[PDB]
Parts: sequence; structure tokens; C-alpha cells
Amino acid sequence: VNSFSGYLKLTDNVYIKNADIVEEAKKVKPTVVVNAANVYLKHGGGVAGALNKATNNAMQVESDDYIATNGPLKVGGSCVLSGHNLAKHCLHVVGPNVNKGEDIQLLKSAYENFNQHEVLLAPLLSAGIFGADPIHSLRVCVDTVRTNVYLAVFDKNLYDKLVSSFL
Ligand SMILES: O=C(O)Cc1ccccc1O
Repeated sequence: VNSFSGYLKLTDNVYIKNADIVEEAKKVKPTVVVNAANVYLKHGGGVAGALNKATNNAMQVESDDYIATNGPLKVGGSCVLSGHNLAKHCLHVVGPNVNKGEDIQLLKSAYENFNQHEVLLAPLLSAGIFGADPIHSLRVCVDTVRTNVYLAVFDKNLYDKLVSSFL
């Protein structure tokens, strides 16, 4: 048993809810929250800008030190950093950004990072401002992640369409 509440069960291991991931993280304090990161860990908008704002910019300060030491992530890659006031850990995962021309086949590689963690609170990778088909992102999630994932869909109209189209 875990602390996640009000989720619709899609599969053995994937759950979904219409929720603000920031507000969900603040309530649950999950072991792992996933950030929709870019390779530079520049947290400006969407999930990253919202998560970073909720940490009072401490996520960005920590991220800048990580990049200064290690250089940029790979598209499809990840790193584990602090969850600050939101979670124990933040798994920063880089899905491909369609609005930068990145290979959508890298979305499966991105979701494979989730398998290193038994339970996660996450957004749909590459959805919204990343320019990919969200319905596609949910299918790749279900067909790739084997650990227990609680998806927070921010946009209500996107949530209802994802549920009503789910195979
Ligand atoms: O609603 C979601 O969860 C998907 C998403 C991600 C980023 C920006 C806007 C947006 O709708």
C-alpha cells in the first residue's frame, strides 16, 4: 500500500490522475518525483519551471552545480538529484523535444529510466510544450515502464482525452 489517492488504474503498474504535479508532490512527498528536464537542466517552464519555482529556485542552483561538474545529459537520459521540499529525490529525465527536432524513438529510452525506481510520481514525457503526441507518450509509458508509476496530467481536457482513448 502507498499514499497516492484518486488515481485511475490503467494497467497492473500504471495509474493516472488529473492533477498539478507540484501540488501532488507537496501532498504525497513521494520517494521520487520525475522532472521533464532538458539536457542543460535549465528549468524554465512546464513541469521543470513549475517544480523549480516550488523549490524557491533551489532545484536550479543544485542543477547548475551538477552541469558544471558533469556536463549536459543525453536526450533519453537522466540523473538523480535532490527532491528538495517536494520529494526525497528528483529524477530529471530528458524526453525528446519535437520543437527542437529530436528523434521520437528516444521517448522509449527516456521512459526506461523509470525502471530504476520502484515507485514514481511523473508527468507524461515529451507531452505539452515538448511537442510530441501525448496519447503516444502514454502508450510508450505503458509499454516500457514496469515499475509503479503515478502519472499527473496537468491539463483537464488532455486527461479526459487520454482516458477515453486508452486501449
Ligand atoms: O497536461 C500535461 O500534463 C501535459 C503538459 C505538459 C507541459 C505543458 C503543458 C501540458 O499540458
